[PDB]
Amino acid sequence: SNTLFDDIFQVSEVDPGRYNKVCRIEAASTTQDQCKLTLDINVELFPVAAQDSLTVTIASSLTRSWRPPQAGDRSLADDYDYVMYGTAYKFEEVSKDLIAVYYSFGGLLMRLEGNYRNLNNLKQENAYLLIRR
Amino acid sequence: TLSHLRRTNTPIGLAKPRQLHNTHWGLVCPAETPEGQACGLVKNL
Amino acid sequence: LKEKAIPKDQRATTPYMTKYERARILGTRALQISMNAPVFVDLEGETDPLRIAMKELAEKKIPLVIRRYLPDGSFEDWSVEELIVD
Amino acid sequence: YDRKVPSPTGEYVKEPEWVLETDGVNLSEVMTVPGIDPTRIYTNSFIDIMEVLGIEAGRAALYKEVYNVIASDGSYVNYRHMALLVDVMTTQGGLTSVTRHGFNRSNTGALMRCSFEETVEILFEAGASAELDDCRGVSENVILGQMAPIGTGAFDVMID
Amino acid sequence: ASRHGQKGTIGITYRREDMPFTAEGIVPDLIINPHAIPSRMTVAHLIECLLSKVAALSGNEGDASPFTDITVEGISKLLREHGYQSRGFEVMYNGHTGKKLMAQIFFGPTYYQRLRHMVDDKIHARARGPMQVLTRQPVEGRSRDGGLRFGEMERDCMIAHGAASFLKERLMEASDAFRVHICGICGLMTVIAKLN
Amino acid sequence: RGNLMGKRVDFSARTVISGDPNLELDQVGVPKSIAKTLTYPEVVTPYNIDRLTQLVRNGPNEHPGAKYVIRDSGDRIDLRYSKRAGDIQLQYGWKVERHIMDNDPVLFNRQPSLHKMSMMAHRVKVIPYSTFRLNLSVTSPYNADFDGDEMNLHVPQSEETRAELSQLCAVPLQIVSPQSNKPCMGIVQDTLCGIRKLTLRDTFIELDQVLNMLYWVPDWDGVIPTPAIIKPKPLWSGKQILSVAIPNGIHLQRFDEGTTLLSPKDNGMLIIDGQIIFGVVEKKTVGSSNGGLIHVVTREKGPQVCAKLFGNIQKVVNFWLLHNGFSTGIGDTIADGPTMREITETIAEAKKKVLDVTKEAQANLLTAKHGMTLRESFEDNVVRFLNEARDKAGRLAEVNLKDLNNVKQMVMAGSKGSFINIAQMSACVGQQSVEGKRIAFGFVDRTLPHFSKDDYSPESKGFVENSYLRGLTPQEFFFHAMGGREGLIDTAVKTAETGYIQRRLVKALEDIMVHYDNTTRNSLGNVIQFIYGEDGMDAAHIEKQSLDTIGGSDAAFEK
Amino acid sequence: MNAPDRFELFLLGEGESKLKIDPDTKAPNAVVITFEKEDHTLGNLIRAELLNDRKVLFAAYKVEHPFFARFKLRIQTTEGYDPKDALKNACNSIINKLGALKTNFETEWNLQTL
Amino acid sequence: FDMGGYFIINGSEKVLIAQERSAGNIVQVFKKAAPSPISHVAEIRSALE
Amino acid sequence: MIVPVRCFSCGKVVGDKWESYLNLLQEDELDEGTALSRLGLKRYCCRRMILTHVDLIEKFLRYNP
Amino acid sequence: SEEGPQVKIREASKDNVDFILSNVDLAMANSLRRVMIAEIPTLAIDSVEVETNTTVLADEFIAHRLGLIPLQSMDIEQLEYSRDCFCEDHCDKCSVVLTLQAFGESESTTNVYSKDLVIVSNLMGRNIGHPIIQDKEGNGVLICKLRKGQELKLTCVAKKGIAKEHAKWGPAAAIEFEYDPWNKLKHTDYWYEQDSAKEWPQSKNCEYEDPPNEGDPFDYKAQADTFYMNVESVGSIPVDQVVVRGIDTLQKKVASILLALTQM
Amino acid sequence: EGLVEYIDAEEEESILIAMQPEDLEPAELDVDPAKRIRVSHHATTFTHCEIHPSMILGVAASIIPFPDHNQSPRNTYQSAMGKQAMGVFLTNYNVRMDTMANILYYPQKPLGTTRAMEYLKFRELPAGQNAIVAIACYSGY
Amino acid sequence: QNAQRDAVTLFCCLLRSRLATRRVLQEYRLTKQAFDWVLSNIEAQFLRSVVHPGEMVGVLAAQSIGEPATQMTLKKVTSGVPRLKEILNVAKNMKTPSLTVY
RNA sequence: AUCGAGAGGC
Ligand SMILES: [Mg+2]
Ligand SMILES: [Zn+2]
Ligand SMILES: [Zn+2]
Ligand SMILES: [Zn+2]
Repeated sequence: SNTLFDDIFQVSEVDPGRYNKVCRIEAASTTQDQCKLTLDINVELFPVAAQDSLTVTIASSLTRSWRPPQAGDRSLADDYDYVMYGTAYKFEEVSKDLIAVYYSFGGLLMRLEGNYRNLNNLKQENAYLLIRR
Repeated sequence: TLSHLRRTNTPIGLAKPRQLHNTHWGLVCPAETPEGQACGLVKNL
Repeated sequence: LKEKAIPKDQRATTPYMTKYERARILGTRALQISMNAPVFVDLEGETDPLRIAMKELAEKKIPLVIRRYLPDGSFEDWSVEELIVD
Repeated sequence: YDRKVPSPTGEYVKEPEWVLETDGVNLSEVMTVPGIDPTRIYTNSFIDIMEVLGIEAGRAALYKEVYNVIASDGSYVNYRHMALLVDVMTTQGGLTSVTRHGFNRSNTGALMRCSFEETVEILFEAGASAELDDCRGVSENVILGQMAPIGTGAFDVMID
Repeated sequence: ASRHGQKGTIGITYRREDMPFTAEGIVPDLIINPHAIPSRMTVAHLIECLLSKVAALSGNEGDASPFTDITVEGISKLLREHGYQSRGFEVMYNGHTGKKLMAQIFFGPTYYQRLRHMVDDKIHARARGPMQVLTRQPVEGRSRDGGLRFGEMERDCMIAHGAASFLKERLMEASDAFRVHICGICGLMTVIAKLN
Repeated sequence: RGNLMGKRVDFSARTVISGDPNLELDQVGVPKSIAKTLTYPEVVTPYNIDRLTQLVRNGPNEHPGAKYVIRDSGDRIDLRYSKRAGDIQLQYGWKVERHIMDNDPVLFNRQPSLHKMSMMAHRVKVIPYSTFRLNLSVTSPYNADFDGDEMNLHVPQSEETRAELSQLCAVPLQIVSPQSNKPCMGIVQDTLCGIRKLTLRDTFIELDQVLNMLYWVPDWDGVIPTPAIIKPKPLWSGKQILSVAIPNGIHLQRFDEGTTLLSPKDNGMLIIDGQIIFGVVEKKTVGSSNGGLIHVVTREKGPQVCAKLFGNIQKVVNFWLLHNGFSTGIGDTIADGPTMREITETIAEAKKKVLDVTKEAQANLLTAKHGMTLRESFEDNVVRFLNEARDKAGRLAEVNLKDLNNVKQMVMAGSKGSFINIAQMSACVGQQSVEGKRIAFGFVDRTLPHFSKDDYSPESKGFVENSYLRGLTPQEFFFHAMGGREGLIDTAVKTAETGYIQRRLVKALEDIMVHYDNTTRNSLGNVIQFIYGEDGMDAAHIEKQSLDTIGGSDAAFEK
Repeated sequence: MNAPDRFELFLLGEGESKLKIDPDTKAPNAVVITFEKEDHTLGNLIRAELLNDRKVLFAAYKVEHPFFARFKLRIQTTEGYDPKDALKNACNSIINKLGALKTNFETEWNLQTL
Repeated sequence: FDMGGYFIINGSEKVLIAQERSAGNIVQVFKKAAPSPISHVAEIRSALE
Repeated sequence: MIVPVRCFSCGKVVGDKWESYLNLLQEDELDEGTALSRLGLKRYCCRRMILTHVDLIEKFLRYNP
Repeated sequence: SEEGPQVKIREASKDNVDFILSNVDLAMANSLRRVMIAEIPTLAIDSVEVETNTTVLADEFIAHRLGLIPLQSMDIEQLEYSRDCFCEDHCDKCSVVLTLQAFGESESTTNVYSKDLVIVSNLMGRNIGHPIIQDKEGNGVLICKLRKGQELKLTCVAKKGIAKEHAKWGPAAAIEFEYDPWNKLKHTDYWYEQDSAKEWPQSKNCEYEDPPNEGDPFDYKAQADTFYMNVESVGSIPVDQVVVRGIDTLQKKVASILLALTQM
Repeated sequence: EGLVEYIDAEEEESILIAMQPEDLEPAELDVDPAKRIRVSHHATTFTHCEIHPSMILGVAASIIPFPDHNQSPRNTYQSAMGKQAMGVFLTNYNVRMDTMANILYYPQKPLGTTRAMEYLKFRELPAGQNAIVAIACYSGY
Repeated sequence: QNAQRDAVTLFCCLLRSRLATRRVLQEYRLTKQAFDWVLSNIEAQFLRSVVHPGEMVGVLAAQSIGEPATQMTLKKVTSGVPRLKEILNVAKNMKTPSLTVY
């Protein structure tokens, strides 16, 4: 029920596409020049500028009918700025010992490549995305 | 009432008569005519 | 002609109940039941003759036999019991 | 025509070829001409194909022409329907049209005939030839107000 | 119908509170579907809304005569001079909720015509009404409490479905069923039959 | 053909139609008048006598009532005029002619009856007003329209007849038609335009609207789906909320042009177990299309679930639409000054090409290409030039159409509209034609008395460079009308010719039935086909799938 | 000819209870109230007020047919919270805000001249 | 605003509809069909005024 | 055939404004836009009731019976 | 003043009232205007008994025109719905009877206004049933026109009702209703050709709220709680009473729900 | 006075008609882009001029506003339907005893008028009303 | 039995191309139980997909052809309704006799 | 009853 991935990416290219409140962001890992990702981001809620540095995280938890946060009684599992929920729909074997995971947050897509997360990411409905400032 | 008083019949019976003809300019309304059967045979001045 | 019957072992017609013979069967039963005729199932609070016949079918309590006619005049009798529904 | 053909590798590739289109038809003579492929020549005058290549080639020419007329408007209809039509036109000796001259002079009972065209003349011909209607046709049973041998009445039901 | 072949019937009657409303409080007498516009290319209707809007505001007439030098640009210039959006759009709020409509709406006066085809003049329903004399079939027409024709075009459809019993029912019990007596030697209804 | 092959019938009804978004597919809105007028014979039984007594007491003047009682003797008892209409003692084995009530099966028809799908059984829903009401997605088989159309209704009178209506002729059974081996009903003009806007990646819904959308789905599980966005504000996506209408256990897989599994343009469709992953929903996905959602649900889940899915998706999308709004207006016919400048530049360059080819012909410098005269070559070149010009201006306009343009929106969703419509309304309506050629010389060597003789100009023979937006000139108006009259005639004639043709086909193949031995025979039993469709399948439940052996290199085949 | 008398929009008839209450299925602590002879004037206000009580989990309404003046309001509340009480609190708070509005408006109007 | 131009027969107002016909006493030439034994024709409808 | 009581759309009583309007055009020689503006008919839903009205009753009165 | 919704009146007149609502959620303002239109009760003619009619109009034409006439409805709360009163058909506590009788005496055209309506029934001392007359000349609405020799003699019975039953029973004059002129909420998507700013005109209400900064990000958690309204009345009820009675009618409508809840 | 002539179909074969009197003006650039594209006449041997081209239409089509903006079959359909619209067919309707008569309560003259209407007496005997029309998707009824 | 082998000949080709031994295990990853379930589903859907005797397929075909022709609408060959009437009514004197030579 | 005409949808 704990974290399944953690890394820091620096933004390379933001592209609004034909959209008005969503941009397709393309970034790569920092201090690790082999693993990159692509994501769809609501810029209206949490803006995203070029060459920013965003702390990315994936969790398996923290089925049941969602209920609004009643009060501060609910202890958040996040001091981040941006959180989404998605579902894994493809695990692409890029090459020998190089894998890619495909996520969709109700339409907003995510593509992540590299092979230092093999033991954690899974073909599981549960997937929480988290971005920090 | 006005339209009925300027109406022509053509009892010959076949699309060559039914078509709007060049000579109809200024003499017959181009668009006003019944639809379906007997279209283009019945015209208005 | 004379007794154009068919042995039950040598039958090649489709063992499945065609939608047409099913609708005819259900109609005839719902008709029988529209009139005060006996029902051969525990109607669990069902009143519509059609629902009664439809549930009489799943429990195969409908004692009727189809007579599938062949073009030469021959025919095959098929009890509702052995017929399949899918 | 930019026709497709198997490459020696096996993959299909487009191999354009020059084709001749006439403005007239005498199939018998043109078929026996050198320089052509007497196995690929084609005519839209399918009745000539019935005369030359037999009725069975006329079946395929008929289906191809109807396919063209339907798919011209971007429409599509499943094979079986057009096929049924073509076979009914063909299942006789040669070509039977969908008109009073064709199928309606068959032996298809008598009441079925009088329900399309030439009603009273067909009735009279039946009065003369002492015709006997089988009463198995659709329109025969409809005219008589009986349950016709249709999907629901294509059989009998009895007791177990 | 409008003046551009945009014929149409009423599907619903909405009271004014249930009607979408503009900030001026104005409300449509009529609501038509956009999907009737582009396939017919009846642009004159669109121009008519614009011109009639400008006229009602200005207290002048709409020179909708053909073969004129009236352009949509001049009309829009007048309309903007009168404080409305140039192309005829208007912010409209939902009637039930009161939350704004994301889409701004095309909205304006348009000449409409009430046609001679009204429902209660065309509604018809018959269950075992009067029969004809010669055929002993139902009579023709709603003014005589007649029956709808079950034509052969529909007999064909019933055949395609496979419903033999419904077909016979429509064709015998519902129209002109009858029972006759025939001789088993001469197959003709020349049999004299006393039932009493 | 008028008293035997067809006949006027009792228990018939007929009136105007109009659409109801809040009716299930197989339902039909029956006016209370017709329900009071049409009767069904119900024989009394211990299961119904309690309900039939109440019906008889309620009398024929108000619904649910009844009109006549039939005794075992066989005498009719008229409830309108009878002293004993109050103290009735129904006896077992009697018949009550009750009113048409809710959920009765009725045969529903629209002329012309070209299809088996034109006469479909419906569930009665008695409604107040005077119009017949039906779900929009049942229009396509009937080719109905709510512009004054009329529809007929027929009431079964026997139990097996009700059975045949409900189990063979029902609406959900005819969703997949044998003709064209594909569904004949789909999502239409309002739901179709709306569902796209709903399913845009840019479309985000807040809590309040989301819960109403959830409730609006009738067979709903009562489990709030987790929102797609959580941290800054709990947000849902149109895809997410719509997926509640999609039954679990469904997979739909379709790739458009340039469709990576990342799908940057959000095209294609990937729906995994009752939830959609990526893809903007439009006509290809949810239309009456081969291999669409309706095909999948009808084959996998069944007819009834597909029918309920119709209602659910309609209710959700219509609710969203009603609060989001959509209007067309005139603003969607204006291209900017630059675009119109390029368009008139295109028209002038085509005019110059025509002028040049004309003078070339005037100097007897044509290359007499084989098989055709010089005049034919000339006319074909000018017609080609002018059509290329029309399509170039149209594409010039369509490029400039913004993504908010409502005409472009209806085009994109596939609800209504085409490229040519945009081109004519905004760029150029094009060249008119009569009997194939351009506008002919009705007068002596001229088209109109405002032209010098022997003028083969673009506009002299019917080229309308003005757009419907810009406005046509008198001559252009006259030529346009001249052309459109030919179309009115073509319709008014092909209608009759096709009615005759259809009737002939029907009367020629009427007796062809797949017998029990899979032979396709006739009244005489003469074999037409030995296996129906040459494979013995029903035309329904037949889908387009690829054969992977054909095609591809022998190398890839081996690998 | 077939139109219903318009007073049927607000006049209950023949034992039409104003409110019917049904326990929801496949949902614990959930209940659906059929309001009779009401429209979007009432249901929207009740739902938007229920959406303010933090102990309310599910709050929505629907008008299944504009022909009829009636609607359904479904409420799901926290454990130990009868939804009828959440409805009561919502209604009473609405009435309190409305009275406050009336008093403030009367104040400003009597302050106003002309 | 009544415009006239109608009759009143047995109470019902009647209108005579203009009947169209090609004028007589004018000469016109018509080609003939491809399988026709004759090539061309010149016809005139001789009508006494 | 006579001045409607109130505007169909909004409901503002306009039937009490016919004769006044006709004087505002005749006595004061105003124009239709300003005559409608003077009578407090500011929304066009109201204006189109007075501007597009054809008072046919003046023809019906001429019939003596 | 009092905790909750705040009202600030911008302009007040006998005929309309332009004001501002603060600290109110939307659905309340919406339901308020809905009740202001439909569910507030007044008095207007709901039966017409005609005796002689020689006019160029049909009887139903005139009956319709009459029903639409504004009548004073201040003390309408002291009048009861005739459906609730115990009289045979109508009484003096449930109905007000007007009479109308005019004759074409003059050779000139004779007009028939609303001022010619005569209150016959017993008023029992309440401000009820007097036709509303805002005309500068003093006449009413032009009900009909009479030639010399035509007469019209009828009797109108006016009862209580709400605009749901028929639109004649409304103070229903248009109600202006705007919120968030700058669209800071992002509640509508603006259609444009070149610039949404220059092509869309600014509302008068753009003054009473301060503009947003192009550099400021989208305020996502903000909701709309500040509304601009303008309520206009035909005159059957003064404006202040239109909005107050709408408020009270809505509150009363909620009350019945509590009463049914206790009855359960 | 010999300023106007009666021209039938046969005679007009031998003349050259101008569409507008502006065609007779001498010519010797910067134009409104929104106006329709009018070709230069390219002819000079005129003998006539149309009184006004809109006079090619009938009594029904002369009601259609901006019929030069509509696909022609729509202009035909409206001509066929304007003969089914209700309104005051005659001011003496209260005297005539016709088998059927439908009369609009409150007819209104259109806000957009053809110049031809003045001679068709449409603004005096209208047949419809200036309804406030909104084009919108709203509950899909 | 030969008629049966002939009537299914095309389907079985797709079947084998789809259930190829290397395909079932490298492209698909079917377990044993999943494979037998695939078999059961195919046989069931097939046996359901057979035409039901009593089907009046003649009328169905005639409609299936006539109705799409009613929408048949408007480079040298006769097409549409004229060509269709040339086809059904066997037209000896066709308008556009052509001959395509390869 | 017969017949004529006009109109409605595709
Ligand atoms: Mg229609
Ligand atoms: Zn005998
Ligand atoms: Zn108004
Ligand atoms: Zn009383």
